[PDB]
Amino acid sequence: SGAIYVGNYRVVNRHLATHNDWANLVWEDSSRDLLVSSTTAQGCDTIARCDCQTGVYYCSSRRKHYPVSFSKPSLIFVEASEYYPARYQSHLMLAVGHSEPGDCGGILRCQHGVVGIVSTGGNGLVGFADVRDLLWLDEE
Ligand SMILES: Cn1nc(C(=O)NCCc2cocn2)c2ccccc2c1=O
Ligand SMILES: [Zn+2]
Repeated sequence: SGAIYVGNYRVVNRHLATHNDWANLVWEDSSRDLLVSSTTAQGCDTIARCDCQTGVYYCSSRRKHYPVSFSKPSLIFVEASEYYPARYQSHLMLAVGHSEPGDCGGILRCQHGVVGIVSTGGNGLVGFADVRDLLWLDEE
């Protein structure tokens, strides 16, 4: 699990969104595994606006924060899971590292702020849904 809180927005994995998140929906994209909902309280996170390829992510199945190199966001084939059939997932960044399904929501960050959240895994690679192109998260 995990979320990003920026301004009056909550960013979560689409597959883990709650009924309140759907009732207060702002934007969602199934092909990205992302959902943003509105909040009453202001958040404290900053979204990175950069093209960094190194940062650190939180891995709950290890209780550890790992420094990693990751690929730029791309369209990649992802095998079927408990939440989606096999399909192409867009805006997905990959790194060599450990992850398990319950690690989804773990934040990847660079020196500029939040890069994305854990979304996929397999083949010894952890995939992260990019949020740096969602410029509207910084305003209203
Ligand atoms: C972070 N992580 N997640 C998943 C997963 O089930 N993601 C659900 C969301 C999803 C996106 O595209 C397909 N399913 C997974 C699946 C098998 C093996 C490892 C992992 C893993 O490390
Ligand atoms: Zn950066």
